[PDB]
Amino acid sequence: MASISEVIRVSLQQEGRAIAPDNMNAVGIITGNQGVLSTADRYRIYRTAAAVASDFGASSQESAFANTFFDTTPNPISAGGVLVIGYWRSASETVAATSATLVSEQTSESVLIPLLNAINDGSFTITVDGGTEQEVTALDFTGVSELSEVATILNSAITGATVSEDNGYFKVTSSTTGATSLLSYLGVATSGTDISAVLGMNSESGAVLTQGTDQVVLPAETKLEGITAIKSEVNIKGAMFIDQILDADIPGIASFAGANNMLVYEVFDTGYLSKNVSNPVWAVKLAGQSNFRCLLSKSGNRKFAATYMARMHTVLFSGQNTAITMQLKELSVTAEEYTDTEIANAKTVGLDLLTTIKNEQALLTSGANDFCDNVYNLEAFRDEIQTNNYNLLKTTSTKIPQTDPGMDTIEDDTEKTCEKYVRNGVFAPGTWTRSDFFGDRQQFVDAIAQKGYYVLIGDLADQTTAERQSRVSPVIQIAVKNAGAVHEEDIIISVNL
Amino acid sequence: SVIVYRNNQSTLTLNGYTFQHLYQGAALVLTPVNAKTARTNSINGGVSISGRVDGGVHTLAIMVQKHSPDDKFLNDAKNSQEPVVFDGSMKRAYTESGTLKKATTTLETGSITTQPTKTDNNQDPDDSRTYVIEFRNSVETF
Amino acid sequence: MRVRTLDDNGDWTFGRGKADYITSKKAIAQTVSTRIKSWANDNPLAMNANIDWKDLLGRKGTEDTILREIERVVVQTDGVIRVTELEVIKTEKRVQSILLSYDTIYDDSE
Amino acid sequence: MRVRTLDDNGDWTFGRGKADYITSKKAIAQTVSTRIKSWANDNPLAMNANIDWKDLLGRKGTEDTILREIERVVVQTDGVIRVTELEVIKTEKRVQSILLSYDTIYDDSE
Amino acid sequence: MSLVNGMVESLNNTKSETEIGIGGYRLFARVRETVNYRNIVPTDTLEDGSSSTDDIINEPITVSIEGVVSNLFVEERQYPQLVSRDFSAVGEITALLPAKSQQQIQRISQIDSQIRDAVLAAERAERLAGKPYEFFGNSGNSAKTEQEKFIDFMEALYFSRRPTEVSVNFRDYKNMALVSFIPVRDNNTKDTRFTADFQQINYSTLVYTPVSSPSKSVSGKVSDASNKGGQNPESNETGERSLLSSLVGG
Repeated sequence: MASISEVIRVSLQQEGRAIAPDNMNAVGIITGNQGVLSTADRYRIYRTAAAVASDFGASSQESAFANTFFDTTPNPISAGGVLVIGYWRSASETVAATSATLVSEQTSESVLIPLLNAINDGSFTITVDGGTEQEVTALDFTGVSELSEVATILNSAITGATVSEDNGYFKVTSSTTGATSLLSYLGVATSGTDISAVLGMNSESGAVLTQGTDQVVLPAETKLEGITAIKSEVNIKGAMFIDQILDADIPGIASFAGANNMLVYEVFDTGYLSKNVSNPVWAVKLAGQSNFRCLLSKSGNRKFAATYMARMHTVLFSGQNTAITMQLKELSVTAEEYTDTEIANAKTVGLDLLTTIKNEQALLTSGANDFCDNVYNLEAFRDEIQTNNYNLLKTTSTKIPQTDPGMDTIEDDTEKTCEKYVRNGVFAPGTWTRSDFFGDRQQFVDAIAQKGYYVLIGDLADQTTAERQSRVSPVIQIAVKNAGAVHEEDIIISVNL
Repeated sequence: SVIVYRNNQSTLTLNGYTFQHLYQGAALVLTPVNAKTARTNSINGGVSISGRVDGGVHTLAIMVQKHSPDDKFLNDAKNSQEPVVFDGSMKRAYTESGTLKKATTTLETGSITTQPTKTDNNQDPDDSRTYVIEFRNSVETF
Repeated sequence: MRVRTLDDNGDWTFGRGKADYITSKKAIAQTVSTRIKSWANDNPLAMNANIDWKDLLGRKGTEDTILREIERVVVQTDGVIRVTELEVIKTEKRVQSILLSYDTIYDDSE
Repeated sequence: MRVRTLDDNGDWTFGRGKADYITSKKAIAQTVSTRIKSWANDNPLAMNANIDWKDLLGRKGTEDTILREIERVVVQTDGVIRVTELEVIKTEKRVQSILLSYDTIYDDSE
Repeated sequence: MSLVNGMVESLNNTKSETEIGIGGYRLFARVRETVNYRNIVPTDTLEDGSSSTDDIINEPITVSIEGVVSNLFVEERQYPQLVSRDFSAVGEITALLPAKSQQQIQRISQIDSQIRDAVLAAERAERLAGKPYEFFGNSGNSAKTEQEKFIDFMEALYFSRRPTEVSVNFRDYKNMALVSFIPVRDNNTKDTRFTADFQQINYSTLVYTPVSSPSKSVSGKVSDASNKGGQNPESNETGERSLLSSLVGG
């Protein structure tokens, strides 16, 4: 039965496109439940509700938050973005004892097999549990068509351990758990053509050899500042916590939001609609923590943050004027009912509201703290100038010489980025209202008023010789003016009685 | 850069016959006849950039000696009963920063368009023939 | 044209029939004043009731279209003739206040 | 539109009448999935059944026309609206795998 | 008729900033752009000298747009075209409908799932009536170059035989019908130079309608009694089903 299938196959997409959080819209939800994300598995990346469910179950609140996330119609994955679930140790994680592992090099299966099929005899030296050195002197790899088969061969060869293949990796795990070192990286044997080096298991090769950890280990109970562990692994650009951040810890994370060039969204209930110092949200507003976005939900409905996050990080920063404001945009959560006094207080404190008008959502966002628009857009701009300068220092085969033409290169690239983000709707030309500048004030103000951005790079001869042999480029000063978006309208009728 | 040629005028080959006799002066002039990409401006402000299909068609102008075998070859091509197709290349050997290098300009699907203007002068003779071939596609590379 | 007057805060008025009705030149004033306030896809009985706000205050770069649509609503009102309207503050925080002036069909009797 | 479901390997299903039928949004999925697989001059009852494979995988330089014909088949399907498809690998040995994404008439109810 | 109507419905088409193109396909360049307001003024000297005016019959505006489409168009400054909302259930008014049992409800659910598959396409079409581009949609396939997209969209609009909305600067006319579409391809430029004449389909309401444009949820509800012609059911063959066995007795 020679099927049609061997000239065409038509199946369903299986892996979630396996992308990585590169763009700005790589948003996170931090759980604290040690169901599947334990330490050293601090994050998982998703682009659909169902996968989050299958790893989390439609019952666990984490899948619920994913459901209210992806349900926002212009959700992040529609503009080059991902969702990522983090994990902060809420209470006394118990990491089960592992067994020693040995992950081999990334082998393409198009080169490993042709090299293997010529190797008649086998040759391994492996050690498990530090036992007697084991030498494998016969592995008739001739009859092999895929890495699963060489995996089976190695499984039959290495006594005391199991061999598996997984996404082109060769994992080798000893049976015993706890102080179970696989001392060998598949060293050279006394006879037989060496398979070790070609596999990638070799010690000189880039093979991870995580030794069997000691028996069951207790990490202590961390603080919400454990978000740092997520941030130092994922390049999240917007995060939430399933569990509400305690008051005493809000400033810290708030500072964190600024210091890591990211956003953190956190919701508070009705009791925080004051402007006293003790009220943490106003403490954030006074501290200037513009990256710690505060949201308001009368019921306490935490999910309001996720959808809000899922509504913000949704702008493809490459088309024209794709920079969006926030107010009056459809979310994935039922609005709540607020009085006029409390909604005014929320406006004047910094919180944000998804309030009913008539069965119809109305998102009203504050400007007490800087508008989520402005903070998010400025973060995108810093990220994009960083990316463009990095791509310039990466692209060229030469070294980008420390000459004035080189600085003109770098300044032109920065100006190209600025022009993109003016075409992008974020910054628009206007009369620079602040009272500080970089160079010629006339030059500066004219450039802002006509192009919207200014990029001045100091010349080489204006830096110390300590900063000249440090191979560091001069200070690049760029100034921008936010576009003048509108949120309300106070139409005044001119009375003629 | 520092560019030192050899054999001042580039070596021209057509139909497996390499021009060993070029006039002094503008021996070879490869003029592209049409603009590469034509563009149009919209009312709103955008621009529509579009490559010309004529983007490659070049005219190679050749100044051969008034009766040297190169003139005989080009004249025989001119006098053929049916237009003859030329498919050759201009190769120039040169050194950059002291490294030997070659620049190749392949000429594809040409025919003699503008015939030479034959002049025999007394006071100051002009013993040149300028054959202008119009290759469909000329690609330089190096 | 008659129309029921609204009190200061803009709630309805019942009682004093034929007397809670605005007569003219003020009926036009009230009717323009709250024609501006009629979001478009609100009324199932008039889904293009007036200008679309949820799709104009929720998108960047609509000030010109806000103004054009306000002129559209005002001019297409039974009783007005001309308009004279522009923006007076520049989003003093982020709220812009526009000034709208129109010549009713009255005050043209010379 | 109903259509009999096919099991994993794609053979037919009998029994459970009115229940082996795919309801919707998956009926479109199945019907596109095996409209792609319908060689043209196969069916004597529809000789232009779908795109012609024996004359497109047997000739050099048809990738663009493979893609255009796949878009033709998919778009001309009862239940689809748009497509978004391109080639993801580059004949990893000599087999190229293309990625085809289409928006059914469902999931547009807002 | 009235002089007042002039300004009133002259502003009735306001151009949004997003600048819909030939219906959402703005990915070309407008080399030229004209509109033709015409009028029929009856010629001979009008009869009375007192009141025999009201004799300037109006005309269907035509809009001519000639432009060029290239493989690579870079648009200068225009806001994204966002998908219009499905505001169909704005007045949807249930809860007066009867109480009926389960799997009497769910039987209705299956019927609804059964004919939504056959109606929802045209429902979306009418929802997106003016603008065909986001109905047909971005082509989405990497094989088809940009001129592919322009030609197949234009053919879809032309075979669609549905009026589209066309924007000349300062106006987004609401019901333009594609009258003539001539794309030309010189042999000295790979682009396509196309001239498209549209003609407005202006149509007013003869009959008393209190509601201008209601939701789909009340559009039939406020409809006046529609009229269909007669027909002779006794003389039909295409459905001459016999009498149900449950009726012959009764």
